Formats: sequence, structure tokens, C-alpha cells
Amino acid sequence: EVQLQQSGAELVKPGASVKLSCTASGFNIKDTYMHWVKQRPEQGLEWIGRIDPANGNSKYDPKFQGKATITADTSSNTAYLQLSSLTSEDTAVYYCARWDYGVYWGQGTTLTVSSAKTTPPSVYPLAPSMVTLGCLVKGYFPEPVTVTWNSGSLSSGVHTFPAVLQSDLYTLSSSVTVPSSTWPSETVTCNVAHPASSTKVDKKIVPR
Amino acid sequence: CIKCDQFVTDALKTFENTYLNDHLPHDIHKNVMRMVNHEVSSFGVVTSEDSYLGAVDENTLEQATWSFLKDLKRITDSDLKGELFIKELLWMLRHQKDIFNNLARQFQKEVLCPNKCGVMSQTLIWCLKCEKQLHICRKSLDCGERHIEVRSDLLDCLLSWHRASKGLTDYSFYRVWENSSETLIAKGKEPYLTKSMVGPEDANYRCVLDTINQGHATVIRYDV
Amino acid sequence: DIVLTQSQKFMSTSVGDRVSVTCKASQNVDTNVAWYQQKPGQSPKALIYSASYRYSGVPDRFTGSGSGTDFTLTISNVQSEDLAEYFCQQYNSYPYTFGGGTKLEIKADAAPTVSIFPPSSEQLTSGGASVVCFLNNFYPKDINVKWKIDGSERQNGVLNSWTDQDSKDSTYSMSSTLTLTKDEYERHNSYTCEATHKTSTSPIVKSFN
Ligand SMILES: [Cl-]
Repeated sequence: EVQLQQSGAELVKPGASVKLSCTASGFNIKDTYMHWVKQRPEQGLEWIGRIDPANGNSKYDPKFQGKATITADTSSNTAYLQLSSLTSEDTAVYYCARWDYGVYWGQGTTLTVSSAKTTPPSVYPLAPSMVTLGCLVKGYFPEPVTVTWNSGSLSSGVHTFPAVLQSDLYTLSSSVTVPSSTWPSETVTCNVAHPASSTKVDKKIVPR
Repeated sequence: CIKCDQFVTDALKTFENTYLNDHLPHDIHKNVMRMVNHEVSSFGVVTSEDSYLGAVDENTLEQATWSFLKDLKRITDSDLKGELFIKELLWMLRHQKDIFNNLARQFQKEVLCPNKCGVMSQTLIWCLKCEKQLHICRKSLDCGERHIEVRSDLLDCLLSWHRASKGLTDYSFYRVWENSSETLIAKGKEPYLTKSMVGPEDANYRCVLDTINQGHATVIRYDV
Repeated sequence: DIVLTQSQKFMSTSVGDRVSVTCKASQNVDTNVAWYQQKPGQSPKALIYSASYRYSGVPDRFTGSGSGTDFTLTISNVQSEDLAEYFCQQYNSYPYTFGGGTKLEIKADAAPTVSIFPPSSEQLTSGGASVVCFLNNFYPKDINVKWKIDGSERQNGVLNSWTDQDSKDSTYSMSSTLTLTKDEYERHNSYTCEATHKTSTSPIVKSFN
């Protein structure tokens, strides 16, 4: 059973350097090449480079040679990817893969590069056969944020939208559609959790 | 047809048992060999117009075999591994299949049944099931008639392809009289005839080349 | 760099029909193309190597072809477990390039239910004013919204994001919000959501004062 378990999620300031690792199991690392790939939701997949820990040689995409240095420890079955001169364009998920008659990926490491300080979200309730409610979260960092409705009892009819960072701060909002006979006959409260700051906030959607 | 050559059979066994440990981790050796063997077994298998590749002679098969062992040795002698090894190994098996298809096309171009007259038997190897059978080129026995004129020696029957046919034991020929009767002048492994001190009494002939179990190979009439 | 382009950004299908992803190379790759499947959140999984050869674990319904410049990955009998994004990858020359993706969504038909929300008292006191609009449960993912303040179309300040295709409803949902300043809000007294879509010949509009 071949498995690749790589490093945990990293969050760093611009200019710093991270060294994300990747431990291989089920095969000796020296008998193969090992590659690194970055993924972003807007620009797609990008091939970074490879390494053979047998000879220590590494090839790169020339546009990433100034930033990436793919090293490996042949005795620990671990491949490393170091990214220097870190900028905001480096915020992505980074995968390590084995590639010799088959490709075996790791679970991926999330790299977030931002000089933002941890700030809790300010949540504002949004009031207007069925009626749609909502609550906007704004100005938090870092992700994620958990948004549930009525302690999770009003599960159906909700779909929270993925956060969009505006000026180094994430913002998102949720929508809950309920029958008009329920609201405001039964109060609907918006529960937002942000474990990064270890803060929670509950807002009752009061009719405007 | 190279899967029928024992040199290729023993080479691929040595390739897996010894050389794959130099380029691939052991967890996918059997998987890679199944891909290698599937490509080799397709050599010469006449799918689809591509009918000439269905079989080749023993001379062609040895050319493809030593061309294949040359490239298989190239793959092992390299130190490339990883995604590049499977890439070069696959370009290799695809390259030799083209080298083979040229030899099979060249075979049918100038070697397969080159006889202008008569019946010829050639030794072929069929690539699908590795079965070697005697192939029969069926052309009319009548190779025309010669008008040789020679008193005070007098009959060439050999054709250029007679030396390449199989099953030819000996050629025997007679003198067909005006009574339409035949008298065996001579029979031997010699492909010609020479009778010294010819006279005006020797003024029709007919040659007969006989196979083992495929009938008469060639017959040739003569007017002296 | 070789530019692989999958023309169809993502294409619809049914629960049983066959689907065929394509991608074009700007140069001759010559049968050095792989295909990957990536469900959201996880790492991709390799399906095909050298354009036609498939790995062991991949189901036989997946199959690829193509040579030189044009390559096509065809899924013969899709199931719900095959709904994901598919990438083609050229490894004929350095650097390896990946091209765009292609998500195999399932066809549906739904008109968006639009909802406009004026900024509440809390946000107004904090010195900001964000007017949100919600577009929920509509299939054709391509939908165009336009904010028109006092009838004049506003360009800046609007940012929107789509959800992923709901597995239960097979529909998409989008939300456009116009992040505005406090003072710049009360200056105008009219705000509308003009959402142009393909489900209706005329757009669905919502407004307030
Ligand atoms: Cl991930």
C-alpha cells in the first residue's frame, strides 16, 4: 500500500520561506522521481519540478527556479519543497507526487501568504410562499469560518458562498430559504464560528 | 513475429528478473511487463490493408530480433528512471514495431513469392500463433519453350529462384517424341544438361522439376 | 511552454450518456499526454498515460485517444461517482504544462430565485454599506448580473462568487455584493439587481429604496 503523507497547512508572512515536506511509504524514494505541483482555483495546475533522491538532481519549470528548491532525504523517504521570497501569488495548494508507471499524490499542503493579522468576523444579519434570509460575514482572517443556521437545525435550504478576500480580508455570506409561515413566526438566528480567533457570534434575523 | 524468437523470449525474462530493479520500484514490475508483452505480441498481427505483415521468413525474423535486442539493451544501459523510463521504453516498443513493419513490407516487396513461373514453396513464420508452415506460390507450370540450336554439345532448366525454393530434391526430364511419348534422358540434382557429340538425330524436349510433397515445381519445354 | 487548451470550460451530460473531454496542444506532443481526475478538495488521480494506456485501478469505461495535437478523453458510461474535473497534461518536453480543466456537471433546467437585501443598521453604524443580491438554484452556470444605481450601471465595487453544483438539487447558486462606502450609499436612493440569464428571455429584477 503506497501512501504519501505530506506536511501540514502553513500560514506565513510575505518574504518568508517555507519548507513543506512529503513522506513516502510503500516504496523506496531513491528508486523513482518525485514531482511537486501547485494548484490555484483561477490559474489551474502548474508543474514545478522533479527530483531523483538517488543522485540529488532536480529539474524545474524555469519560471519557478528562482523560488522553488526541491530537495530530498533518501534515508528518511522524504521529499521537500522550499519556497523562498514568498509573495501573495504563492498562496496555493502544493502537491507532491511519485511518477514511475503511475502517479501517487499526497493530500496536498495549503500555503497562505499574507501580512494580515488574525481578525474575527463582523456578522451583519440580512433581512428582506417562501422567504429568503441571510447573514453577511465580513473582514476576517484567516479561513475557515463555520456558518450554521439555528444551531444546525435548519439544515435544508441553505447554501453558503465561498469567501472572497477584499483588501487582505475574507468575506462571505449565507442564504436560508424558509416558508413564509415560519418567519418571523419562528425566530431564525445565524451562527458564525471562526476557530482561528476562537470566536463565535449569533445574530437573530429580525424583520426590517 | 519476434515473440516466436527464443532470443527475445529469454531477453525479456532477463529484463524483468534483473534490469527492472535498476529503473523501477518493485511494486509495478509485473504491471510494466504486462504492458511490454502486449506490445511485443502485436508484432506482425495483421489487423485492419496491412496484410503483408501477417508472416515473415526466417531471414526477416532474425533481423527484427537483433534489432530488438539492440534497443532493449539500450533501455537497460541507460540510467533513466521514473516517468522518463516508461516514456523511453514505450517509444522503444513503438519504434521496433515500425522497424519490423518495414522488414515485413520489404519482405513482401522483393522476397515473398518472387517466381515468375511455376510453383514455389517458401518457409514462413506466422506471427499470431508462432506457427511455421510451408507457403505455396501457385503460378502456372508452363514456363514457355526455348529454341536452343547447337553438330559436333547440346539444355538449361534452372530458374533464378529454384535455388531458394524448398522441397526440391531432383530435376528429371525426358525427350518427347513425335509419337508424344516421353523417354527419361537423365534425372539428377544437376540443373542443366550436356550431351557431347550431338548429331542430326537429336532434333522436342520437356523439363520437369519435382518437389517432395507439393507436386511438380516447374516444367519447361524445348525445341532443338 | 506548450499551451494545452481544453475549449469547453466545463460541459454538461446526463447520468448515463457518454462524455468526451478534449484538449488541443499548441505544438506536436506525439502521444505524451496524461489525464487526471480531481474531485474538489482532494488530490487528483491519474487515469491514462500516453494518451491511450490506462492504469490498473481505473474503470474500463474511461478511455482516451488522440495523437499529435488533438487529444480526447471519453467516459463511455458515466455514473455519479465520475462527476469531477478532468485535466490533460503534456509531458513530451519541458516544462510539463497542464492546461485548463473540465468539470462534468449534469444537465438541468432552473430559473434563479433572486433576492435583494439592503444593508442593515449594524453595518451602517460600522461605517460601511454592503448591498447583497442572491441568485439561488439555477442550472446554466453562466449568468450575468449587473448593478444599476439610479438607473445608471455601476462597474466598480461588485464582487461575486458561485457555489459548487448542489448534489441534491443539481443546481448552482451565485451571490453578487456591491461593497460601497457609508457616505456613498445615502447619496443615491435607487438600487436594483439586473440579472441576465439564459433561462428567461427577459431578466428578473429586484429593487428597493
Ligand atoms: Cl487539498
